Amino acid sequence: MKLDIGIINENQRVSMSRNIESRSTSPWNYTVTWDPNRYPSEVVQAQCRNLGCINAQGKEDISMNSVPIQQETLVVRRKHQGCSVSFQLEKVLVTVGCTCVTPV
Amino acid sequence: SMKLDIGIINENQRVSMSRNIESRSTSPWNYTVTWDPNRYPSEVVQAQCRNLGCINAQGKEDISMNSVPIQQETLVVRRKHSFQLEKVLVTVGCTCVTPVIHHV
Amino acid sequence: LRLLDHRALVCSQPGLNCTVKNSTCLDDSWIHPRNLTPSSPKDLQIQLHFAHTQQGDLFPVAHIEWTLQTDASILYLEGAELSVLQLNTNERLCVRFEFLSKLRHHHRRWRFTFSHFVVDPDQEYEVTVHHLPKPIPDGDPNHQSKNFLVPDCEHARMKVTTPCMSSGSLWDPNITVETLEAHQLRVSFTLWNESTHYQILLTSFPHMENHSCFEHMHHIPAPRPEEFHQRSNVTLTLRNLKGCCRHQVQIQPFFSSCLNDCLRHSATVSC
Ligand SMILES: *[C@@H]1O[C@H](CO)[C@@H](O[C@@H]2O[C@H](CO)[C@@H](O)[C@H](O)[C@H]2NC(C)=O)[C@H](O)[C@H]1NC(C)=O
Ligand SMILES: *[C@@H]1O[C@H](CO)[C@@H](O)[C@H](O)[C@H]1NC(C)=O
Ligand SMILES: *[C@@H]1O[C@H](CO)[C@@H](O)[C@H](O)[C@H]1NC(C)=O
Ligand SMILES: *[C@@H]1O[C@H](CO)[C@@H](O)[C@H](O)[C@H]1NC(C)=O
Ligand SMILES: *[C@@H]1O[C@H](CO)[C@@H](O)[C@H](O)[C@H]1NC(C)=O
Ligand SMILES: *[C@H]1O[C@H](CO)[C@@H](O)[C@H](O)[C@H]1NC(C)=O
Ligand SMILES: [Ca+2]
Repeated sequence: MKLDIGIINENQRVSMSRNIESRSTSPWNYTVTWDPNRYPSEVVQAQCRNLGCINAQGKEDISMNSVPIQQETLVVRRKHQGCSVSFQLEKVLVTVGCTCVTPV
Repeated sequence: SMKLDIGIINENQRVSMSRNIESRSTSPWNYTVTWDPNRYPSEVVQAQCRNLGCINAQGKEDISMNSVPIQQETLVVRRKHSFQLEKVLVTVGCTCVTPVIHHV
Repeated sequence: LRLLDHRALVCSQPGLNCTVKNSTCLDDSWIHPRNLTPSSPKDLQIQLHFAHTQQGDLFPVAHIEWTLQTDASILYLEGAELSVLQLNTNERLCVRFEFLSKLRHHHRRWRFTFSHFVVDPDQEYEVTVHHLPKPIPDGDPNHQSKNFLVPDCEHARMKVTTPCMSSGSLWDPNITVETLEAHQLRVSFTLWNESTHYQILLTSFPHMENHSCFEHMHHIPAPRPEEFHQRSNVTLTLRNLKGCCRHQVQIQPFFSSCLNDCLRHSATVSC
């Protein structure tokens, strides 16, 4: 069970990212979670700023909710218990942002 | 290179996204399952914005608002005909953002 | 997040020989960790510079200078790995410094810079420069992060950068709204050098109120290369209503970069 240290991206974005964190009706902020034992160290996580979305007036519309959008990703976690160092894979759920939804 | 283990840390993890988020959003989207046998996770889902604007509670598309997607660089292990992981750029979902306006 | 050129780069300096070796953010020090690690960097600092490619185009480049801490553990340092992390998209971009020659003294300050990371215009990034080898499991950090914020495409010198020229703040449409005939308005504005459509959104509100009496949208087909930069004129018939005096007409472009999210321009008339 050997993992090649080599990695490559055919996925270079070549588009424009956008500062929609605060322009969203369901705004959120980012947090850089850091673990020296996993790769990559830094994984950015977002949390919803409010419980409800935000109207055009700026007031919080309680009637519709601010909710998290999650993404599955892999990180390699290294365990070192003992003299031996050994790392396995790990599915972690990064919260990417928030969207506005009608409750049911 | 690098020593793998049984791994699959917290594989048994359930997403906490309010079910049917893609539909109940003010900025709904479509999920595209693209399938590959030799990428893990083997199933690749990518989201597509449905409407350029955002949907009011009434259900009619508001154009004074932009509906814009959220992208993540993510990690997957590509299998070989030998295990190596590599970066894939997934679009996860959509949010409703108030456009930016310039007055004169 | 990318490095404008694939040109080779210099990190050597009077007293030090090293070279810059592209690196996934994984290191042979993170796995197979050495016994004696070096001390964190100090005085990490990130400014905003703009560099040209070999072609004409120029991008905002992130300029990372940090200096080396002054203590005994310098002997054992053997490089530094830089990592730029874009918060939005969880995109990390690493390079890595590698010292061919070790250094045994601190006689004067060991300063390092690296400005070859191209950066997006409204973006916030977290640059962080680990020192090599990396800490053994359960050891001291030895790195140093610092949040970095790039100003929007209204920055005096920013707006003139390629990524802001495309979908550019350089395109201003002299916007003319003439009251004209009652119940009729003629709008003119100049247009961009891209054959992508536009959209005028005339909404009229009761004066002193944010409800709209009348709202009309007008599609404008994608301009032919000959029509680029030449004002376009649209006459729209307004609602025959009293108190429906206040008029907002905004123009939304759909340039390839940023398609749909482009900024819009609202001119408003009051009676
Ligand atoms: C998922 O996404 C696309 C984007 O809205 C939808 O496919 C479009 O269907 C609409 C309605 O006719 C058309 O405007 C487009 O021509 C279709 N796609 C494209 C870009 O060619 C679709 O509605 C969604 N899922 C489905 C199949 O219902
Ligand atoms: C790097 O270091 C030494 C001493 O600084 C220098 O003399 C030499 O030219 C360099 N090594 C080579 C050959 O790349
Ligand atoms: C990075 O390094 C690899 C191996 O040295 C090289 O093949 C590749 O061209 C480099 N990436 C680029 C294009 O900067
Ligand atoms: C530390 O390094 C020395 C020399 O490589 C080695 O002999 C020793 O076993 C190492 N200590 C550990 C962590 O086992
Ligand atoms: C449109 O003209 C050129 C050629 O397409 C383009 O590079 C430039 O960004 C636009 N003009 C201006 C004034 O920016
Ligand atoms: C719009 O008509 C205006 C004012 O009447 C005139 O200046 C301009 O030539 C027209 N634009 C075009 C090319 O139709
Ligand atoms: Ca930001």
